[PDB]
Amino acid sequence: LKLDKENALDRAEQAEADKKAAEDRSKQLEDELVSLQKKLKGTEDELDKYSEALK
Amino acid sequence: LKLDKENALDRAEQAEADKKAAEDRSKQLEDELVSLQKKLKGTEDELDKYSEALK
Amino acid sequence: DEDETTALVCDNGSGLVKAGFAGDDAPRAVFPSIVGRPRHQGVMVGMGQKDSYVGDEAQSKRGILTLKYPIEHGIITNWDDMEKIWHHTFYNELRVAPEEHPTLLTEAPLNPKANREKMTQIMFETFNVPAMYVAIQAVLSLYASGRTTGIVLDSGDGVTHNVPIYEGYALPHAIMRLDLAGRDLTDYLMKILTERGYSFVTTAEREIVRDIKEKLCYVALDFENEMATAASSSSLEKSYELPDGQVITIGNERFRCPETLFQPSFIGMESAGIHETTYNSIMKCDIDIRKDLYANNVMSGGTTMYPGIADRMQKEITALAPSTMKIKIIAPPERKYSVWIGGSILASLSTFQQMWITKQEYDEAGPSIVHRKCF
Amino acid sequence: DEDETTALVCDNGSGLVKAGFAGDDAPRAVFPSIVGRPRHQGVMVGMGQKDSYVGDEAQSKRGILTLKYPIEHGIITNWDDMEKIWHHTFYNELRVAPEEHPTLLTEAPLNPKANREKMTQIMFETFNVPAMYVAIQAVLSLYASGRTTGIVLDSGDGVTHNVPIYEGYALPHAIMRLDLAGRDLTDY
Amino acid sequence: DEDETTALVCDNGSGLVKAGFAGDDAPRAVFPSIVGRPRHQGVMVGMGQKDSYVGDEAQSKRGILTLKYPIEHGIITNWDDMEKIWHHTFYNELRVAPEEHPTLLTEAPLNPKANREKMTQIMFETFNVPAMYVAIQAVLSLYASGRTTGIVLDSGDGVTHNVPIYEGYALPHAIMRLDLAGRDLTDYLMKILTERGYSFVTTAEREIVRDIKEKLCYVALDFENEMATAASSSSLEKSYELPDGQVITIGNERFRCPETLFQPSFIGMESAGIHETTYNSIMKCDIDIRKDLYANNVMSGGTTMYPGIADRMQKEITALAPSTMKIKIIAPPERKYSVWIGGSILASLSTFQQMWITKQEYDEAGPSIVHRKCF
Ligand SMILES: Nc1ncnc2c1ncn2[C@@H]1O[C@H](COP(=O)(O)OP(=O)(O)O)[C@@H](O)[C@H]1O
Ligand SMILES: Nc1ncnc2c1ncn2[C@@H]1O[C@H](COP(=O)(O)OP(=O)(O)O)[C@@H](O)[C@H]1O
Repeated sequence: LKLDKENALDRAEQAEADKKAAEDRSKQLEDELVSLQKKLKGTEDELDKYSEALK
Repeated sequence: LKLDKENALDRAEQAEADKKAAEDRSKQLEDELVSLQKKLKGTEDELDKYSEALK
Repeated sequence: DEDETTALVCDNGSGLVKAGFAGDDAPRAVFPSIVGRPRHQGVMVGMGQKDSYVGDEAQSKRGILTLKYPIEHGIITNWDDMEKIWHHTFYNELRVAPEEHPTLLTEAPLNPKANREKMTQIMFETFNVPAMYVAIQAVLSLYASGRTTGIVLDSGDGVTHNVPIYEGYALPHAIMRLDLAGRDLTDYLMKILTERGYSFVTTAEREIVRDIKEKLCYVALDFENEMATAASSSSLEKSYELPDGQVITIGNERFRCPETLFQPSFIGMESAGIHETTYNSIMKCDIDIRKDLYANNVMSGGTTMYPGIADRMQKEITALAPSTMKIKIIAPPERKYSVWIGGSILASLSTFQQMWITKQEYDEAGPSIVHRKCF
Repeated sequence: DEDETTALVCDNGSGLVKAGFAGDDAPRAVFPSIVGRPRHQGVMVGMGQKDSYVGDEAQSKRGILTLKYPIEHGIITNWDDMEKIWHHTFYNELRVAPEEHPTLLTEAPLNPKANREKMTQIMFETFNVPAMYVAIQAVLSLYASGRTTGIVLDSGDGVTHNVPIYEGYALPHAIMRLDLAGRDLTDY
Repeated sequence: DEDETTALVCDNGSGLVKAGFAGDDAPRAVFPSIVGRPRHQGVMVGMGQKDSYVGDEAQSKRGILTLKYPIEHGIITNWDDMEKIWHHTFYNELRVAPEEHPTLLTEAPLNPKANREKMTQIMFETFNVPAMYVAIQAVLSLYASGRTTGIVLDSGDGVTHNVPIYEGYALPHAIMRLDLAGRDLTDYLMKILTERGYSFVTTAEREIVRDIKEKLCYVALDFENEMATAASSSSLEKSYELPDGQVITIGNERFRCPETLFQPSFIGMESAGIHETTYNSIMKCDIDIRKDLYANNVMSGGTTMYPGIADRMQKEITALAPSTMKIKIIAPPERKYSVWIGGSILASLSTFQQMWITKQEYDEAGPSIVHRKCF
């Protein structure tokens, strides 16, 4: 079993490292997605203000 | 060792399952982020067009 | 074991072949595209010993076998060996006889026509498949990747095709087919490892090197700085255990080989490299197309699996690209398996049930029928 | 979507089509006088993709389309594409079905007769419009400008008709039609 | 080696350069527009290997070189490589140079302004020519054809111009610039020969294909009839021996490539085709002009050498043209060499001796003078 444990383990640790990376990447993207959503809401509101200031 | 390839494998598979859910979220969040950022820039470009049209 | 006449799908490259049934999201089995033959007479009892070996059999006994790949730079030239591969693939591992199921095979947009004719002919005349359909690898890459628009870099074992697609349409004036592929990288790695004192010259050795490449090599985001470091310090070396217990390490060779994709002159090819080839596919397209292709650069096939290739390619295209434009590479986990997956998607689309050649139309027209019925 | 059976107005130039309803001060929407068609071989299956695109659709998907103008120097020659543009214009975007509204179209006074005759035929036979009226650009320009008297020099996309009107009357012997327009300025 | 005090003439495109001296009826030599560079690192001592190769040297050694072409669809952008090409052309092979002779260079009527400015500048500043004159290819095409009036179908290596002249005057609104020429036809043939099992990717391979095309291909008077037979039978195929010992045969591809001129859609080009562009150059001219241009359709440049092109272009225009009136194509042996010949005629005519920029006016005005003195 050492070979199976070692293969399962390299995968356990890499998969855990990768799931952490996936959770951290998806967390950072979610937080950045939100920052972009807020910044977009910002540009949409500023857009309406410029569009309205313009009309 | 006896159940460690299994513990490691279950960890690898659980981590891979979570990694994938989180990697799929990462892709979804990144695609939304990029599209959202493009919407941001779309509106930011419009803020300038309206700002310019306004000035 | 299936409860419906689902199509069987096989993505047969010059390297490896992936197979499963339509409707799945992955192949059920992977085999090398190899039929092996012994160059030595076995002496010991209980050593197997076959006249020929197919797929995984060729790899398992490869130490004394010549390993022939029936597909040459994307085209089947040895149809007998493909029959051995398809019988084994469909009948033994997928556990389905093609006689009761339609079959989908794939080829590159500029793949020589005889390939599509033999793929179709073999399945109809040797396996009696009720229907056939030769797919476009560019389509399958896009359907697996979630795109209709983008650059398809299918970087296969025999050829890198490189075709821009827009709104589901080919843009053929911008296809820049490149004769630099995964097979050349394996051959180059055998030669660079030789420079370090580990000579690989046989077919068994070729497979060992193929495995070394897949696990140890990368392109590097900055070749010259990575090279200078790797050539100066053991910190960038990585070991591999060879089948006979010897240990091989790779230093700047770890990237100098993969670098051939960016510098094809290393194998004697006249080319500007994969990133200029890719770029040639995005700028040649029309002024209102370019922006969508830049933002949707799609990887499929293998070699896309080097740790730094998605990021270096995005960087190189960005450097060549005009400002304002967004450059993005889609490099999904379905990497190397994407064309097969796209095949599954295509075979089962309701919009594609009229695209199948039946074993009626085939016999009335002959093998050339694939020319008018597929694409 | 309108609450009154007002007339419709559709200014079908060699460039763009301005359209909306009668009584307003602006077109409600502007469409190009374009029907677009793919000039490429489809690669993917199940992509939708039209045989032809109309108006703003033709420009939106233009990256792989050749874009044709049914109207040349002010005259319609491709009535089939005109009907496609009008159907889209009236039913999808302006939301006014001509069957329930009378329609006014526009043209130069020296625009060959087939233009006014074919436009009238299509609105009555393919759209079932209750009534029609093909108006002259010189008349239309003086009304828009608040005049009864003046020279209308319409430096539009197709053909320039240069037509003088006095006290509401045409002065046809003084019309100078010139084969120069915005489309040629673009080509230069 | 020459002692005739005359002007020198060169026609420089994306493929070839025709050159010789004014007053004769033919170029003395034709050189490739190529500066070749080695694409390999030499290992052995005594193997020669130049840093650069020029013209025919670059083409003759191409198997191991990358070949660069300085002209992009009619415009010289790599002036440094053209200076090398011109030095070789004049000093080494034609045995006559601009330092002792006035020189005439050609360009298309709508060619970007920088081209004529650099052609004028290089002859004055690196070759010390006593005088210069940048000529319009349309002018030269009709002089060499015995015309003052006609349509010039100047199908070159990178661009076809399609330009009418009437009584010696330009009719510029009727010019139909087309992005289809001999180099695009070569690229298309490389792709369809790939479809036949003979892939061509490298530039040396491009030159092999250009040789195949020039000797085996044709347009056909009746494409569909030749196509239906050629696509169905070996009786329409023609063999060519490749420089590696292989033999390639070409069937309907033999004419499908050349057909691109009539159907540009074959390479993804948005165009009505060469016969409609010819028709429009005639039709967009005034009605008392149209009849003379129909009767004087003049071929110049290359691609005019395809079997069926002089008969086909006349058929395609007469089929669109009104009856009674005679439609004629002029297609002399001076085909493809006629622009150079026209250059010789223009440079040597006594009626042209006041059109030359001397190295007096040039030195005081600079290269912008080309717009004051040439056109
Ligand atoms: N991690 C990796 N590193 C380097 N090369 C890889 C890696 N993974 C896959 N490749 C290479 O890509 C090729 C796989 O071919 P493939 O794409 O699967 O053909 P097909 O698309 O028809 O199924 C082989 O040469 C393989 O060695
Ligand atoms: N026998 C032939 N068959 C087909 N095409 C030809 C033939 N001869 C010449 N052409 C084409 O014309 C080109 C050379 O013609 P030319 O007009 O003199 O170029 P340029 O004006 O740039 O000097 C070649 O690249 C070739 O593609």
